[PDB]
Amino acid sequence: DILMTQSPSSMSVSLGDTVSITCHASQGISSNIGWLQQKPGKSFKGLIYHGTNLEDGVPSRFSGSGSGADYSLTISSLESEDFADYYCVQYVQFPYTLGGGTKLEIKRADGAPTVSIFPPSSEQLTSGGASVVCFLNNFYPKDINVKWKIDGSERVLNSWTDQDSKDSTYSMSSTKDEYEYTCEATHKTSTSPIVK
Amino acid sequence: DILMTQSPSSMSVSLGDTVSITCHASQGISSNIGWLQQKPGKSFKGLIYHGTNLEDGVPSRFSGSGSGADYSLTISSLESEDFADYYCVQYVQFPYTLGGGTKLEIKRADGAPTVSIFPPSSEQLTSGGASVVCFLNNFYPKDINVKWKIDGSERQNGVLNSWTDQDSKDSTYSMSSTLTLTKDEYERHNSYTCEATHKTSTSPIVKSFN
Amino acid sequence: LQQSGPELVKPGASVKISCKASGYSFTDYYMNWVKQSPEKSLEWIGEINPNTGGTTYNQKFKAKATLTVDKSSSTAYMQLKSLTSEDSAVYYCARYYGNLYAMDYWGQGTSVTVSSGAAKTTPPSVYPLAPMVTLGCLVKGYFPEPVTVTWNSGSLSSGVHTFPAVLQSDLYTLSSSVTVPSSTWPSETVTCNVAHPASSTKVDKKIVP
Amino acid sequence: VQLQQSGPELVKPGASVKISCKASGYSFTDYYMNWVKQSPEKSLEWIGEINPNTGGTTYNQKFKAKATLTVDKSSSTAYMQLKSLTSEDSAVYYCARYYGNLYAMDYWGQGTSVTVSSTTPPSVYPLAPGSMVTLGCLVKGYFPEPVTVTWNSGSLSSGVHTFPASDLYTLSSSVTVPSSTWPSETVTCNVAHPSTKVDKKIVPRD
Amino acid sequence: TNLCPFGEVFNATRFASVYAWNRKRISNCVADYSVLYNSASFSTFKCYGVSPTKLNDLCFTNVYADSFVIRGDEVRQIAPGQTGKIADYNYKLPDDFTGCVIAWNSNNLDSKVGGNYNYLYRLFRKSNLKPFERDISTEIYQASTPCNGVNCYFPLQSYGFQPTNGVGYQPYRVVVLSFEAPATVCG
Amino acid sequence: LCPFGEVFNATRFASVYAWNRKRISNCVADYSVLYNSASFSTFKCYGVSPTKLNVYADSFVIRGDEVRQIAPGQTGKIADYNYKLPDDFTGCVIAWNSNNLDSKVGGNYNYLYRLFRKSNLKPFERDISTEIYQAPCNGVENCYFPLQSYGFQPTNGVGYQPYRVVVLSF
Repeated sequence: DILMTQSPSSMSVSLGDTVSITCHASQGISSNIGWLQQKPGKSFKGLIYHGTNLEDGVPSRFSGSGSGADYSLTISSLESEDFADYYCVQYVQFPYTLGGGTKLEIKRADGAPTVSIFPPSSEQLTSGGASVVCFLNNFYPKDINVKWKIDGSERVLNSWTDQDSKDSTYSMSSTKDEYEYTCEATHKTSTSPIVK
Repeated sequence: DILMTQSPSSMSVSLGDTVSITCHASQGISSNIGWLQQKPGKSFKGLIYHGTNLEDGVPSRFSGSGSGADYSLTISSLESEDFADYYCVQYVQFPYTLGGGTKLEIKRADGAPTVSIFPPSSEQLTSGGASVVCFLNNFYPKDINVKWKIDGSERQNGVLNSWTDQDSKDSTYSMSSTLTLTKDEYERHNSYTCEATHKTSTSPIVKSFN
Repeated sequence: LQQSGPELVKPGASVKISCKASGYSFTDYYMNWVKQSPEKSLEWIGEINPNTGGTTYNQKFKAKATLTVDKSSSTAYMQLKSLTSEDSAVYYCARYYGNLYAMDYWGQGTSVTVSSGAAKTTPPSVYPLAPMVTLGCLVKGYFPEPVTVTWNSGSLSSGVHTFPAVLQSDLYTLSSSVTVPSSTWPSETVTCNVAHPASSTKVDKKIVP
Repeated sequence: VQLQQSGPELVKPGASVKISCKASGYSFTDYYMNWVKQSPEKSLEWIGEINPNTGGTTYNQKFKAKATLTVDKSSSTAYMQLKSLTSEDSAVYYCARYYGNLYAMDYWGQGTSVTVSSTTPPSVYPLAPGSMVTLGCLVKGYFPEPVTVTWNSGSLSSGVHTFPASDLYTLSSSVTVPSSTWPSETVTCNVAHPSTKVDKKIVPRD
Repeated sequence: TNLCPFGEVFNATRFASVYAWNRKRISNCVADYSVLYNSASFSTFKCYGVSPTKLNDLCFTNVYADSFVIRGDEVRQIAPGQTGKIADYNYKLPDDFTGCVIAWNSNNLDSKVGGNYNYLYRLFRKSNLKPFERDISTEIYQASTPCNGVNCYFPLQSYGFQPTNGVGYQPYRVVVLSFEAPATVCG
Repeated sequence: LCPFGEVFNATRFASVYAWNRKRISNCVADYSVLYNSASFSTFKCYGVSPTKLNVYADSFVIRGDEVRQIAPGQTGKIADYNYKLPDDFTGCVIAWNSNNLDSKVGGNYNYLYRLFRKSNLKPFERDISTEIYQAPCNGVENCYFPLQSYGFQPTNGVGYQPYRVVVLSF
């Protein structure tokens, strides 16, 4: 097989910018490389074929460059609908390697999670179970650590959301005989572990 | 009357920021100043009363400061739902005068108008009228000037412009300019030019047709 | 905080505006009224006190506005006398508690637009605008506002710029831009759809090169 | 021209499943049909390629024992059948449109969700706290997806964070509303499970 | 042409309790009212039937100056048509009032450490006061059994003025000017 | 060793209508040197893995937008009238851009392709007929020459530049 190593894994870019994603094959592929785009939650779209040639639609903002084993997809004056995923596929030889994948994100100026603690309900206990919820809303970026503390001792299912496109930030949620209570969180924003 | 002069008229701020709007009365009002906000498409809401006091159901990000005749509204770690208009009101004496107003917008980078030519339609002419449209889509900032040129000659009359109100999701502005004339005079000229001056280009490349 | 719906009235006419305060005791709160003009200015119409309350106006309006309240219906009215020139604006009812306080809750409910003296309801005259290419749809000479302008029955929504109307010679002018790829058009049909409730008009114009 | 694809299926391990992709809007006769697998682990893998003019297959040696990529020109469709279908290879599957050498896959289909892991009504519980208070709605122990969570009659939409889901599913939603809206006015979390419809009004622990 | 003695009303070292509000009659004097509403020292300045910048070019017979002290959250009550303990039981303005209500924060003069208890207000009464009425009753408030002068409460309550109080509990000085034969006060 | 140099590095290539065939036999081959040369744009193998394969060599010239047609089960002027691959093909298709060798100012017309034919070719058939196509012609130009020459200029777009193709059959 051919090896495609496209870089970077992800990057946070502002609007109106010009970005370039690189793609590097383990051998020359003589410009038989295509570029694909997938919007969030939606399907894929072919943008570039045979190195520098453009697909149907495909505004002038997009372009391709490179040769040998090094190639580049370029966007200039980045538009709103460009924060998505992009891939470099190769068709020079079976099997199609398709490369690893690059993500685009909006660069924001940090954030502060509105972490709220949530003791268990009564009906949950009547059924028998016991679960304590810890919501952490509207923070940036994705990397963050959360710990639980039962009477001081560090002891759970975590779920993340993607960028709420309005505020451009993330959010996370962390969840009887044993039950009969602390949410230690650590974020880049605070040197000290804000907790509820 | 008391005169409220709040500054600045507008400013472009990024998310997560901390901003302060100034407000200046013609005389000391001993902290009897209130603060108002209007979101796009939604009503007003009192935030601050008696200078420094915050109302029920209003986030901790807001605060007030000042004394005498100089006062300031302050926001810290700005969230998405704060891009709106703000006003300072005085209640020290009749009549209640309001400030001028400060607006907040998202700090974006520059842009390039998609300025188009758009020659007049056929049905418009069969009815009798003649109007040449010049669309200028997706540019930033508000400061832009547009002129029309009939084969080089500046024609101020006969121009109708319409502006768009919000950056919205696209985070950008847009404009439409129509040189609408009468048929008898439209059928006498060859060149038709839409010279748009913006900060981006020192010389304003134009769009024209014959 | 509900208010009367927007009305479009012609000069020489008196209009009355209602504001029903809900969620609190309407009886012991001053009710202010405020005008918002399009010069980025907010003028003060005035103030009324319910439950045995005198009214105090701004001198600019002491001759133009009349303020009333009804504790039983828990509402406050403001009537505008005569036609307010071509000066149509938006009007609000505020909620004052007293000195060393501010206006807390506001109603945007009512918009006031005064028609021109010589008026006739007219359906729009719509023309396509042919030269990522930008296409246009020009909606000229209609009355009154508003006139919905969509593309392919709401299909095309991204890259669409429907510009606000403008009052010229007592009629309205609107224009819309749609940015569709140079490969989609003229391959796929573009139809600007314009709706005018006043004349009960629905028109669709296809753009052809 | 934007294609179409088979609906999602809920299958058990060891089972064969067939997936459809119907070509309309172009000349189906002169386009290779590729298939692609995208998963949380090892995302965007290449299933393979077929020529519809003959039905010859050139699937890559990877797996290659679990998929068969037959096509039918007459109905203008391409099929992919998954045979092995282990528990771990649950993913979304795509059908692409290849034109030939010195070209790329241009048009893609919306995509099918396949779950091979081994009916349960939701357990809905309000989440009350102990200027802007956050409330919650916890949906524990339901099967299968999906559930729809709304607040009131869809009124409260701003400031809502509904997070994604032992062979059972766990879901939670947070809504941050001002201290004047709650507990002054009722907030009712509405949960629908396609034949369950439940309404939980949020009451403080006290 | 002897000037009006506004210094002795506004700059008095001690003010009266609201239940025993003071009245000074002003007569035979020329006034320059600008110096009051342009002094910028005031938090409230509400005029009724007259403009602050248009009150200097008019003549009245006499001017009554009623002065007292209240708490911040009670300044709203010094207006025509208002209710509450101050407006119902202490100081009540008529509906046809054609005067001005001037108020300013007085934390620096009437509060002290340990509390200033010299300022009192009436808490209970059998009925609402009439316009401009003064009540100096010291009768036990009857809330069925007679009180015999000893459900029986002291009618007046003292203000707890501490410098650390919030602004709504800080002291505010209030002056009510009422305007009313030949005219002797002019500008 | 196998004479792969004389096939891939031949100074002149044949027209697609008259594609050349070289038989390779009684030789040891190192196929690595091919897939590590990095000089090729297309390299599709069928029914065999090139990484593990360690013989007829058909060579010709076509234009870029016709390279897609050099595959089993394809249609079009090249596949129908010039060079046709069987469905059970078990070989490899190697192509590389030759604009620097087969184009010149004013056009290189030595390369021809068949434009018209009465019926499709069979797999691996060659047709060098030059009889006038009846769209009777009596051997004189509704009467057309069957072959048309390629206009290979270096300034041509990539879809019109010359591409050299080598088909290995086992």
